[PDB]
Amino acid sequence: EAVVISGRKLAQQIKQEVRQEVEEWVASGNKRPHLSVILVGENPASHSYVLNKTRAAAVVGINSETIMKPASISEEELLNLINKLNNDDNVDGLLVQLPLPEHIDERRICNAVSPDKDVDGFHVINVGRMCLDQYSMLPATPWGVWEIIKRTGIPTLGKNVVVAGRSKNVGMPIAMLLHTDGPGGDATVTISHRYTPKEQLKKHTILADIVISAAGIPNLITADMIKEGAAVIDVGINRVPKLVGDVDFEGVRQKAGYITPVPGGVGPMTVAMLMKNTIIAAKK
Amino acid sequence: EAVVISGRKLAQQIKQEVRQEVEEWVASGNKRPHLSVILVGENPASHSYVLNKTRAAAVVGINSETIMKPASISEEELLNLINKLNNDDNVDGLLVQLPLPEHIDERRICNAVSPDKDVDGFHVINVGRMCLDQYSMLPATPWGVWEIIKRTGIPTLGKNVVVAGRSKNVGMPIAMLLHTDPGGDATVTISHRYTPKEQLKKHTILADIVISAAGIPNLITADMIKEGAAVIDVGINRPKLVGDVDFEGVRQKAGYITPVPGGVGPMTVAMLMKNTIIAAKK
Ligand SMILES: Cc1cc(Nc2nc3c(c(=O)n(Cc4cc5c(Cl)cccc5[nH]4)c(=O)n3C)n2C)nc(CCC(=O)O)n1
Ligand SMILES: Cc1cc(Nc2nc3c(c(=O)n(Cc4cc5c(Cl)cccc5[nH]4)c(=O)n3C)n2C)nc(CCC(=O)O)n1
Ligand SMILES: Nc1ncnc(O)c1NC(=O)Nc1ccc(C(=O)N[C@@H](CCC(=O)O)C(=O)O)cc1
Ligand SMILES: Nc1ncnc(O)c1NC(=O)Nc1ccc(C(=O)N[C@@H](CCC(=O)O)C(=O)O)cc1
Repeated sequence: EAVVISGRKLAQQIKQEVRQEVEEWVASGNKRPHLSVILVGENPASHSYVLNKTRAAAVVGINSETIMKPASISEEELLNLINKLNNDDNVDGLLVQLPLPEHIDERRICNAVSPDKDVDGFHVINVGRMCLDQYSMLPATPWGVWEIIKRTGIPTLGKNVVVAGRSKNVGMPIAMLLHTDGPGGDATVTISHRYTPKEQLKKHTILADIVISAAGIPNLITADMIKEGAAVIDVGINRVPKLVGDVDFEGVRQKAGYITPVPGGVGPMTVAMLMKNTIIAAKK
Repeated sequence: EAVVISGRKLAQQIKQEVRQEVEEWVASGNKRPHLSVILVGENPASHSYVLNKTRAAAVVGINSETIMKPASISEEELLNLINKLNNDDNVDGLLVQLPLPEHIDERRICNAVSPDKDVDGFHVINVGRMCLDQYSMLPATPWGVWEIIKRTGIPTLGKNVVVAGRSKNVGMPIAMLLHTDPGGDATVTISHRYTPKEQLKKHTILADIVISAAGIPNLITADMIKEGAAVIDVGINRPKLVGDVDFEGVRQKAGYITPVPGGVGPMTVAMLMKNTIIAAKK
């Protein structure tokens, strides 16, 4: 039987460290960290995820505010709001929850957030810093995946990692961290493409010690794709009427040596790492 | 028998294209393009390589200088020289040859070159732009790998690509371009040097394209290649110079192959000429 990694437990431990770190930082006389989140429109997933983030902020000692704007906002008002928060010395972290309405250019918005406040690491400069090991702040979901691996003690050096991504924004940053020299796993990394044949993907997963699925299709990762003892980390978000990941949990539970559940796996880790990035931002 | 791709011939053709575009940009009454290359110290590979760059600038009509400085130069001195060239309206392209001496922070140096003059694409925002498909200027060697594949006509949509990386700086830009929606749309593997030949082989035999940038003689042999696959040799091994590939062994099985020397190396220099006309036109 596979070990089932509790994302909740690891996040809870990570959040406890941030509280300790935030409390000491305030005990030295500094301003309490503040995180601002801009939420546009009404994606139910987005509101749910943003509520998780501000809940986690309060219980770790980080002040927070969510600014909700209707979807009919223009790109110019969103830029004015971002520019205001960039200049607010009480605001340490600023993130924009994605996706944005189609009439707004996401890349323009993410590049308008000040790079010192970019707790998501979506600004072009922070993407470059991550590539070049200059960083201060790492994208929360890739860093969350890495902490699951590292804190569980799963070996990466020289190992075979496969990342099944829906987009390059998602699979490449995960791959980059595991490929980086030891954050960084010294691992061989395969990044499967969109619409890649499942059996073509299979010939890569069969070899993998660590399969990381972030494609958003149900049952992409079944037992006939895993060698025994392989760690399987589920990043998929799927509605099928309930939430599931990319892995057939009960099936792969037999074959695999490690498996993360959805919910309760990567999700809580994403939120927890965002807390780490916010204290980092408040410290400069 | 594997068809051998002459990187030299392909690169000389690209330089002819750059030349006409430079000579037309000048005929139209703009300043002739100027490339400045900063060389620190005495690494012989660095000098040979920079020689090939200024020789290519001459052929294609771009003015150029190599500014050679002793290895004892301080970081502050180098930054001051870079700042001067950044502000010199005659300079269009500016690169610092690497490696630099250990008392100079190479990341600080590359991030001090103006991003508009950064014809190597080593400035952090240019690296970020390349990741996010916002760029106008690709690093020369990965872009050269891509032109080879492209002008040869090797298909990449859905194919398996394996890059044998030596550092993250070398294999990952190559993988970035090949995995991207210049696109390429390929399943990409970047192997770390801590994965043995035995496990790397499990990946290379599935690969329609194998790109070796590991700097390890005879890393790629015919057993690791599936029949008909393209093999791009990026490696440099130094009394002769060879690439990572057993050229003779795998010319029997590959579908395409590039030689070392005369393969990726001339493409690197050619693509740098393209980045420099791009920079000159703002
Ligand atoms: C609705 C939505 C939006 C969304 N946007 C999104 N995810 C991102 C990014 C992003 O810019 N970067 C930085 C980066 C490094 C990087 C590198 Cl190193 C190479 C190449 C590209 C790179 N981008 C990321 O790492 N991630 C994870 N964006 C814009 N992601 C999801 C799915 C996962 C989730 O739920 O967050 N959903
Ligand atoms: C001694 C030496 C130094 C050296 N320096 C070196 N090569 C580099 C870089 C670099 O920053 N980038 C941009 C990049 C994109 C990028 C992405 Cl997208 C992801 C991750 C990292 C990334 N870096 C590169 O693409 N390359 C190829 N550097 C600093 N390169 C060689 C081999 C070249 C040769 O000898 O031909 N040798
Ligand atoms: N879109 C973005 N824009 C800007 N920056 C970002 O980081 C994102 N990305 C997210 O915010 N991604 C995210 C996804 C899921 C959770 C999460 O909490 N999942 C739970 C509950 C499941 C549910 O309620 O449906 C679980 O799996 O346990 C948290 C964050
Ligand atoms: N280090 C760097 N710092 C800053 N920007 C860079 O781009 C680099 N990287 C290079 O400059 N890499 C490079 C490697 C080989 C050649 C080359 O000309 N190879 C020839 C002859 C081989 C020989 O003469 O030894 C061939 O293979 O045929 C040219 C450039």
